[PDB]
Amino acid sequence: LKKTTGLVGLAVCETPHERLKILYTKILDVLGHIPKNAAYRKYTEQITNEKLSMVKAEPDVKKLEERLQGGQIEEVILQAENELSLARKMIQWKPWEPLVEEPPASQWKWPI
Amino acid sequence: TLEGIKDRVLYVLKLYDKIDPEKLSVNSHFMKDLGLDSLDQVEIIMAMEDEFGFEIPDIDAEKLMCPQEIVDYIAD
Amino acid sequence: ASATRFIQWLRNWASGRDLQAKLQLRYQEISKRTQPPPKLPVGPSHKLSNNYYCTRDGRREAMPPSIVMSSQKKAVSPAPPIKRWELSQDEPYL
Amino acid sequence: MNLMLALLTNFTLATLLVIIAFWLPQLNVYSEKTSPYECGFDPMGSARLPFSMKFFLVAITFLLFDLEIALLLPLPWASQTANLNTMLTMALFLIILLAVSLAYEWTQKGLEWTE
Amino acid sequence: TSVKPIFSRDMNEAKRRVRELYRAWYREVPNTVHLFQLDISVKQGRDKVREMFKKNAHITDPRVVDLLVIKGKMELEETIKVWKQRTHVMRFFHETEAPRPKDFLSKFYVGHDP
Amino acid sequence: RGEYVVAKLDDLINWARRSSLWPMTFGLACCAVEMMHMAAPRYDMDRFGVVFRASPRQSDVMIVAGTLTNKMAPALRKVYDQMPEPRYVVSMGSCANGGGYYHYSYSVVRGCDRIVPVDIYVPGCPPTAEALLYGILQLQKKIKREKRLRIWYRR
Amino acid sequence: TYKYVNLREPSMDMKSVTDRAAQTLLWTELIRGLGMTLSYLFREPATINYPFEKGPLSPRFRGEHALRRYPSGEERCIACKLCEAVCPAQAITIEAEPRADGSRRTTRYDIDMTKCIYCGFCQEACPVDAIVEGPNFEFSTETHEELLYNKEKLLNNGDKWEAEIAANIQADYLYR
Amino acid sequence: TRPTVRPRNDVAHKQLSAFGEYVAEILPKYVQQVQVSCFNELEICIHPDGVIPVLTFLRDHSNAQFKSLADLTAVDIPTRQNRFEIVYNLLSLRFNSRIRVKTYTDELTPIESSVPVYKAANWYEREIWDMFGVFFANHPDLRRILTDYGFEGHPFRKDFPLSGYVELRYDDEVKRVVAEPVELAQEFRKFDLNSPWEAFPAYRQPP
Ligand SMILES: CCCCCCCCCCCCCCCCCC(=O)OC[C@H](COP(=O)(O)OCCN)OC(=O)CCCCCCCCCCCCCCCCC
Ligand code: SF4
Ligand code: SF4
Ligand code: SF4
Repeated sequence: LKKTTGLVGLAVCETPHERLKILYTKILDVLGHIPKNAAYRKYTEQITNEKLSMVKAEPDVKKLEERLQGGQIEEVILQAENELSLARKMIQWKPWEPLVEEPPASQWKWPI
Repeated sequence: TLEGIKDRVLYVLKLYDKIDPEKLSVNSHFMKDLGLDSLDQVEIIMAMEDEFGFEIPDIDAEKLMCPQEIVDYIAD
Repeated sequence: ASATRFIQWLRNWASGRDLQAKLQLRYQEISKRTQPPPKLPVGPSHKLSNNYYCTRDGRREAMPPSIVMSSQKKAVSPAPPIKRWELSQDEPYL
Repeated sequence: MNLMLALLTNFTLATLLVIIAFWLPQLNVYSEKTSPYECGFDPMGSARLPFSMKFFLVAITFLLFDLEIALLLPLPWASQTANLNTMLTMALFLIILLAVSLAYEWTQKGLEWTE
Repeated sequence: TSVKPIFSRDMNEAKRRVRELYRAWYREVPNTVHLFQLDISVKQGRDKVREMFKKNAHITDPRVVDLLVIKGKMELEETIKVWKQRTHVMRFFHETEAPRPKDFLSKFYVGHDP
Repeated sequence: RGEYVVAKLDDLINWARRSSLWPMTFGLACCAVEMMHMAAPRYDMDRFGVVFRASPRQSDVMIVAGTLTNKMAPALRKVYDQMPEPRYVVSMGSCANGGGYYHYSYSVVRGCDRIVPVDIYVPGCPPTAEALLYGILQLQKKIKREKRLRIWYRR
Repeated sequence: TYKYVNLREPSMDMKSVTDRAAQTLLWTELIRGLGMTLSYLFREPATINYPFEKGPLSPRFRGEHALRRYPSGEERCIACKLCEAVCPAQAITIEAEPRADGSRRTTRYDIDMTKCIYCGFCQEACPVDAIVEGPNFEFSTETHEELLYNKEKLLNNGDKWEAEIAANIQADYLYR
Repeated sequence: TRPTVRPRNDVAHKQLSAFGEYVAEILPKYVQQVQVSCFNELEICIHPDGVIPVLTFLRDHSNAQFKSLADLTAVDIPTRQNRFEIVYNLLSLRFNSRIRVKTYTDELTPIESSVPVYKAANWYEREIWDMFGVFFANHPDLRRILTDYGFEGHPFRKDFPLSGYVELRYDDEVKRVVAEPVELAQEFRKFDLNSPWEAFPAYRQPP
């Protein structure tokens, strides 16, 4: 086990593989409540499964960080927490719905 | 003391310079009798808050347009 | 530069360094205040032929932005993940 | 008399210098000059408002410890007693108990300032 | 004519916010005169407060009223916390400014400004 | 002769005041860096008796070293007013002199002489540390020319 | 590549633990710091004896402005107003008209030295080397008005400083 | 091979285009336009209602991770009915990339405060309110930050004059600093610099 993650305020995780399986599984369950054809569901399920496959395949924490390519394993866990929080918020926002409103005629015309 | 409550309320009115004590009565309407406008009414209400010592939220104050209506509100 | 031997030894001993070799006051080692005139080079556009400005006009090659989507499959990231930094072989630990 | 003369001279000279300082220079008094200083902006509230003391417990302890030195100052004279067995014991007893109280206040976090 | 509101759905809600701000300013004038040590009286301070409210009495847009109340509250927080100085509080009174005429003839003599 | 005595006494007080000038620790922007360089070893203003002190009560000179904004103007006037007399002001750099390169700004005072009287104007953006040192020595010679007691005598 | 500035594990052998005990009780690292200020006491200081000695400058130095002439004494300035156009501070004001002869010359040429940022763009912009920033930096004044230079003041500056100015341009013009 | 011309980087342009439409696919409810500049900067143009969903997605999404708000500012374009353009410049350390998110508002329409997403936005939004008058809803503490106390107006608006309306001086009669209508001993000289010949045909607008 590492002595430190090197980032102030990010504590070393005793059981990183177990924590990552729990978080990715929670993300996938939350994604199951998003509409099937929503792009957020399709892309996030795709990337979440890929990371989950690496977590199962590779038991060595040093080697797992090499595959995931997302920093320290504690940075990966934090990112999975962030994604899980985002998924819950996306359900209430529902950004897969059509555009709320077109902008005025030349709102984005530069130069004027 | 409903009698005194009238006594104290009218005491305040007599000082509010824009209110002429000559034309005031317990049933005068601040707008159509004394000729005051809204922010005068707000100042009058704030005087009664000082004299009696309890809040009058804006919802309640904007109905008190006659001295009697203040007297009645004070009772409650 | 004019300090006596004893004072040189005293202040060298006090600081723990050899101060005389790296004096913070400048003497004769600095450049002369009168220098020979320069003769500066010319840039690559100094040519008498094969030098039409339209072929080396940076401003006129700038284009308006490319519209990707207007309101009129594998997931991607803005770029590949950043490669992890390596410890200095020069001196990993200060 | 020597001592009272020395004390009178010291404070008289100090008073004389203050008198010169106040009566010799040219004065120009107005409101803005004599207003309280606070880095260019007017102070917020009075400077007589309560100022929290975070070392209040140490300050009270200072009282009890300051009386110990009054009890320990006579020790150079106490060393002249023939009954040296008793004084040494009692001298050491007092200091040890002073050390014990410091250890007790230290361990109980009395020396740490409140937040 | 469908727009996003700031605070008030309509002008009756807005006027409730305006009355509340007037009370806060009215209560504050006695303290401001004391803390800042002003040579004006409390009546003068309250008259100035009243004057500032009446210059905007013709607004009919709740969003515009919401903003004036928002700005009026920041203005008040600056005063209560003494972030303002005496100079900022007295800028409302324009003491050093000479009176500009309003009649035609006086304007005619001084210059060309309408 | 009273004339001779007051003449000598002006020399004494003038010499004391110009030989012990204590500037307020007061700086606003870029030009404060050159002021720091004047305190640095190469020029060592302290060798002239010029010592920075933070308190206005213990200061003789305000060096206005940098841009004066409208927001800072009351504060600068406050600390100038709180200086005991005699007091002097040195305006340092284009910003303090007349607004400089923010002259047309809505938030900038167009010269610190709108707020305080100024004894010496030091030009530059920023003036070199040596240009400021020249300005301080020019203030010393101005103080050396003061005729307070001679004028008092002839009143 | 990166390095760690403060990531050390201290030795716990008896010698290292006693060396730290002596340091704490005997203040060895505090005495070492006294030695360093002692060593400066016996160094020669860096102070120069201003105004008898001066800080070194180079030919490029941007100081007080001056208007220059040709060797014949004719003004170099032709009232082209390029310096006025480029001035970042709008510190230059110019008026011009045909002189009594046919020459194109200025009737007004002002520099507000309290607007100027001493940036040197005016001398870069000038096509005839008429306006320059000279080497003078000792022109502090007692009044603000003395820093609002009109054409007479600037021509006097050029006549006053031309000997030094021409030599400085001679040293630097091949870099321009 | 052209010493004076800035080289193109078509790899980065390709990557940013792909990500730009990836964001448009996930957030269609809000995204109104996506473009990539010739110097390879990606801009997302969104409906103002989507400031929180869009910024939250960019911060938290595993393929975004724009954990740093580099800059937040406004631009005033008086010719538009929504004259103020709000610009978010974000940086993703994980993917060593930057993205710009833009929205719009007018003088009376509030924009949602993004302090819940980026605590860095607290002072940036006070500056926008101070210098442009854009109101940010649910800001923990919205007040002027740069202008003098009691200052009136929003100086960075294009119709606010360069020198403002008031100036300060010390008045001896009242013994305080006073504010008075601005008079300039020398008026700022407006220059007409634009050449009447078109410089960049690539940006010509239809007649
Ligand atoms: C045979 C039986 C004999 C019995 C007796 C035997 C005992 C002998 C050995 C006893 C120990 C001797 C030293 C005792 C002096 C006090 C030492 C001390 O307390 O210093 C430590 C103190 C704490 O600092 P710190 O390291 O941060 O904290 C430690 C853990 N909390 O840190 C400090 O105090 C640092 C103080 C900082 C300020 C210092 C500024 C001046 C430094 C230069 C002073 C040089 C001393 C010159 C003395 C002049 C003498 C007249
Ligand atoms: S005068 Fe120049 S250097 Fe000094 S504060 Fe102004 S801009 Fe900065
Ligand atoms: S040096 Fe710069 S600011 Fe000064 S006059 Fe020349 S161009 Fe203008
Ligand atoms: S000084 Fe030079 S740039 Fe300026 S108007 Fe004269 S010739 Fe033109």
